Amino acid sequence: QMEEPAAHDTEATATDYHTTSHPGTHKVYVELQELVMDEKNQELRWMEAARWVQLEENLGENGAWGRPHLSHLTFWSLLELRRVFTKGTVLLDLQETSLAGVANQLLDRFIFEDQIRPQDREELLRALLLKHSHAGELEALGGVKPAVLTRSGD
Amino acid sequence: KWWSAVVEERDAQSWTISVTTPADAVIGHYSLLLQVSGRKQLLLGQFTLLFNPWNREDAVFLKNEAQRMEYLLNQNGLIYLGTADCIQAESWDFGQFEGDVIDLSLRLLSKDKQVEKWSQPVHVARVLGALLHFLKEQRVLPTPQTQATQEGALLNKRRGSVPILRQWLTGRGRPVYDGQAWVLAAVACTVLRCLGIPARVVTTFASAQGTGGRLLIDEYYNEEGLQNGEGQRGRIWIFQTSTECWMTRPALPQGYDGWQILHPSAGSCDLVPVRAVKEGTLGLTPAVSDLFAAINASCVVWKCCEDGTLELTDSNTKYVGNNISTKGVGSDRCEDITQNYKYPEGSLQEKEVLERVEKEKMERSPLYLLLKAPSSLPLRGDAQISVTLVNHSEQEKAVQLAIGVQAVHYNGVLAAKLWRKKLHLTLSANLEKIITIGLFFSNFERNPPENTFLRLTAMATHSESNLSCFAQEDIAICRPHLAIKMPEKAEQYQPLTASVSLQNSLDAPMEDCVISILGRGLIHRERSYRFRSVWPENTMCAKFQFTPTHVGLQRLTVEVDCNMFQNLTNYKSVTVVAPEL
Amino acid sequence: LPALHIAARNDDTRTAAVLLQNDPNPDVLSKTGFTPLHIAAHYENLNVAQLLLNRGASVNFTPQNGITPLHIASRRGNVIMVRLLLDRGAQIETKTKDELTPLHCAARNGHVRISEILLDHGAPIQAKTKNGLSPIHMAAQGDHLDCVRLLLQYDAEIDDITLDHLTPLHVAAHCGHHRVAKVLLDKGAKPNSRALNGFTPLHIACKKNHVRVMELLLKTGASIDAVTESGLTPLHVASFMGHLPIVKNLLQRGASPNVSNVKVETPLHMAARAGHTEVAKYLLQNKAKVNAKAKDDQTPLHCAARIGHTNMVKLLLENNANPNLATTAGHTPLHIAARE
Repeated sequence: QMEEPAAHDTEATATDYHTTSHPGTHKVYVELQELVMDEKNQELRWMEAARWVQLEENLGENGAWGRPHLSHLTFWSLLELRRVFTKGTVLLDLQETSLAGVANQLLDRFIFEDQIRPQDREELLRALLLKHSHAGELEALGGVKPAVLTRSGD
Repeated sequence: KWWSAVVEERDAQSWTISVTTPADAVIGHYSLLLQVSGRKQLLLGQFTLLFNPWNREDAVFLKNEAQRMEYLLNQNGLIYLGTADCIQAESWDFGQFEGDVIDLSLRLLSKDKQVEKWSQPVHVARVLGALLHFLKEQRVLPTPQTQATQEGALLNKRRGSVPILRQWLTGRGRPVYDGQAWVLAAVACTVLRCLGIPARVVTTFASAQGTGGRLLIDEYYNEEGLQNGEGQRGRIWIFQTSTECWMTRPALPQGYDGWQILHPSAGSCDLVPVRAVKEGTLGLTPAVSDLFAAINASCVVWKCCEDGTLELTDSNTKYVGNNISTKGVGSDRCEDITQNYKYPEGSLQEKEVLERVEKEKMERSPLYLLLKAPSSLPLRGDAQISVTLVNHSEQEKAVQLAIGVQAVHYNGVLAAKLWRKKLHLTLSANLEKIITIGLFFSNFERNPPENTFLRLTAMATHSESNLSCFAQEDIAICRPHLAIKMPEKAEQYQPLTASVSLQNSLDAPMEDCVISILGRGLIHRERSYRFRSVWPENTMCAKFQFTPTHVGLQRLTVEVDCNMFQNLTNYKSVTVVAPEL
Repeated sequence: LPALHIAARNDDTRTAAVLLQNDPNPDVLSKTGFTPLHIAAHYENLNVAQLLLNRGASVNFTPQNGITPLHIASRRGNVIMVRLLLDRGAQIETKTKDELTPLHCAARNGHVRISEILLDHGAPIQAKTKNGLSPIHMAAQGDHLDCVRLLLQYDAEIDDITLDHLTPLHVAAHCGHHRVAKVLLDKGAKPNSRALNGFTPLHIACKKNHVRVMELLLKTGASIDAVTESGLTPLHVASFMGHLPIVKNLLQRGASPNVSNVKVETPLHMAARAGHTEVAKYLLQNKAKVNAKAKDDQTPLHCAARIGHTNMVKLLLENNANPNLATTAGHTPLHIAARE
């Protein structure tokens, strides 16, 4: 057999990626999307839930945005963010123009760092390339329900 | 021809304006301002202006297109090292098309304070060469004298040019030691390839770097066959890198456009056209005489003795400055441009030019041997060499033969004493005699350094007559071959599995196998993997999986380190095509 | 129409566009007779080249010279024009007035990438121009090393001859290139190969005074002894041309001054026919019998008398060649000295 080896990290060449480019200051606008599935056909898709121009502004099931309000978060969320960010994977200064390349490099770094198993790469790659709708199409969909992916793809 | 702007297409809320540029303008960060008769002047944005080899009327103009893509648009180059008998290329990535490199180059330019003479490439090239030579003499640290093999994997690994540029400007990375001082030319070539000036990097084997103005070189040798003392003002280096740029010279007399060599001097730099170097016109530029003397000058060798009296010795003539080569266009192979630098030796024309330069400068063995040695010797291996001896005298003769082997740096610096052997022979009856002797690494006295080349010298002293014969040869060390298995064409956004195979030719088991893969447009930064021990009989074959992302022509490189050696590199190219619609 | 070619030279698209909108002529001849396509292939201006190739531009449109535009494109070296003209259709196997294929001029100029493309597109490696010269001969002339390497890697019969039987090693030694001699040596060659005259490559090295080729040929093991069809030796050629360091090395490395041709002549007899002084002193220093007889038993004084040059005589009398000696016909050095 052709033996698959183990990775190893040594950051002597980390110094060899530090640009000196002062980037500049910019405002941000945050948009959150998650996997769901519409009712007419059992097909998963990403749907947005809220935006963060100034304050958290959520999107209802009827498709209308509500009032801005202060941002309150939950404690279990902060625990899991600290745990997964302490041992997370970072990719800085990617040189891309399309999402597929970002996905492929993310998968290569996942396999490289033993984050996910190689046999799951195809299903998640199929997931990350579905169509991304917007606020105008929701009334065309007739309602959506949250869905979770499976190994068989059903 | 002059600055102009037309508003070609008009919309009720929009104009489309076509700005035009002059052929001779200063480069740098510009800013556009709009001033109507009423309002204050308004800033519209910023841009930068560079040279174009595509315009016919500009001074710096190249006719061929593929030469442009090779000398200006390419990023993945090769640099050839080793002896002229076996030359090994090493893959390099200039990375001239990063974001901050152009601004760095302009920041280097702005210490000149002569703005308008920035419109011409001659002055910019000369100033940038001078400043970069000063910066290399500033920020280059000498090598650590102590032996550190465990960190020798880190001292002499190179990743490219931009880290070296960053550490030279700021000093916030690894320094570049005296073992590899030849990068400077490549750095300058990178800067010109950033700026718009076409350029390439040539390598001259067996160059006489040192003092110039004289066409004679002295060398001192031991009684035993070594070099007493270390160093010299003018010595023959093993190789030397240089930079060529393509432009036209209006300030010179007519008939000298084209390639020029960039030569810094110990500060004022200058550039010289290659036809000027070949023809030999000394009074055309103060630097032509020394560089042309650096190519075709002859050496004499002296024999030191116990008394201190130096003796001339009869040796075979060796050549200087041969087999200059560079990277070919549209491929990954070497090409020699030496016919553009010298006439064929032994022509009427070369004798004429030699007589002319000598006329300009005038105003200012009863026995012998010869040596046959292989061009390459394997590491942890052995070889055979042969020395023949022919005498011309009716009487018999006694002779003492000495043989010396020692390592030497790439700039004539002595590195290590390795082996010596002395024996007595008696030649008779005017008959030739051949002596074949092996060379095993186990018989040596020391382990060679990381980057060195062995110099084998032979000295035959006649017992009766003090006139002695001498010969020398240089041998580079070759490493085992690294097989790369990969299909030729690949589709974008598709998985691709490459294979790398290595056979343990060495007589020792390998430990701490650490390899690393990288490539631009294939992997984001770098990777690394570890392995088990490899015994001297078995091999190791491995496979990696990636996916190409950027369409076109790429190449990837792998680099292996272990306990016997470090920084063993190899590369392989690939052409990736767009996916089918 | 004398300016349509100028528009091709400057790639003026709109002017030529109007000129072909009005006129229906896609090809006209200049005073030389070259079409606008020839200069479009020359200056690599491809917008007008595409415009011309869109209508009527015959790829096989040969003048009386027979120089195809493909020939010029291979001459100056433009790759993309070769690819475009081959995509639109091209007859590779054509002849000029001199029966030159594009591969011939490609091998002569040194453009290796166009040659690789051409051999990829089915160009025949073996060919014969008006003389019969192979492309490797011309590529060995212009000192193109890696192009020769490419033809050797793809396909080459090394020991090929032409109308004057010339291996590429022979033209390499006639043109003074030691690098192609090295590659042709280590890949494959025979030093014994002789031309129609019977000359060794050592003879060519002795003629054209190239030294590195001589050292490499003798390091290979080319024999010192060799017989021309006339009857001479390479030492005799070096003596007849007057090259001192070549004589020094060849006589150092093992040679015999005592050698006879089909007319019994030493290199001293054949050298004093021209009077090269330093080679004569160098041969005289080593063991050579100055008392000697030529074909008609002329002493070296007899051949030296016809020159009238003085110190060659004093060097020959230094080894006391007697003026008592005379030829078969009875003539003496005094007789020939009074004759001349």
